[PDB]
Amino acid sequence: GTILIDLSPDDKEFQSVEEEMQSTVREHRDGGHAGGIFNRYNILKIQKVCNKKLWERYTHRRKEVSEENHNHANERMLFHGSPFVNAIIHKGFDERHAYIGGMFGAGIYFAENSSKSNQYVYGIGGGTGCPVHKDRSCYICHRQLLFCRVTLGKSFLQFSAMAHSPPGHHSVTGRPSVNGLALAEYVIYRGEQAYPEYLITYQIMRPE
Ligand SMILES: CC(C)c1ccc([C@@H]2NC(=O)c3cccnc3N2)cc1
Ligand SMILES: [Zn+2]
Repeated sequence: GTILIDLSPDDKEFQSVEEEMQSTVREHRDGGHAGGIFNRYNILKIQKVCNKKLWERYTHRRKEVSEENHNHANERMLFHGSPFVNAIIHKGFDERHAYIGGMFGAGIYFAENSSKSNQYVYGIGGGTGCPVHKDRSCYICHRQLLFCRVTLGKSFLQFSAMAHSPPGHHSVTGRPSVNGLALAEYVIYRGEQAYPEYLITYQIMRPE
């Protein structure tokens, strides 16, 4: 049921999404081990992901959450990188897309920082890198990220140095307490609380 619609680079929708992508690159404590060494991306394509059934599933859940949290779904747009991006855009998020050993338990992880999601495009810790060159810092192979609509509801705040939501909460907010320049990461425990709205195809760029 999924169809992908190409946005034109001249479209302001493309531009606002590219700007979120580029502006949220940061340095990582691994020096680029997992995701590569870059300060910016070459964006190749931005597609809108259209799936009626996955959208209605998302909105039905969003309304329930909102009703449990003073009419506030606490909806964000957040990045997600995963080797399962093609399954996600066709079938939706589910338990198979959870990070079982994640620091906030077994849920689905999202990032404010695009470069943080980029670390997971080829697997946990970057896996073995790009399929073609086995290079976690490949400047040639095309990567994909999702920019997702995510319902957080009442989010448990965990300051930081498929399972269930903590009782009374709809998600977890991992807030970096040590690196004051890292943005938050978020965990949801039901796939119905995220819709994979934009599929972004890109390359990381070698610093000049
Ligand atoms: C299911 C496995 C392979 C998996 C997929 C995706 C991630 C995940 N992707 C993110 O974009 C992300 C963002 C912030 C923190 N952790 C993340 N991991 C973790 C584990
Ligand atoms: Zn490659």
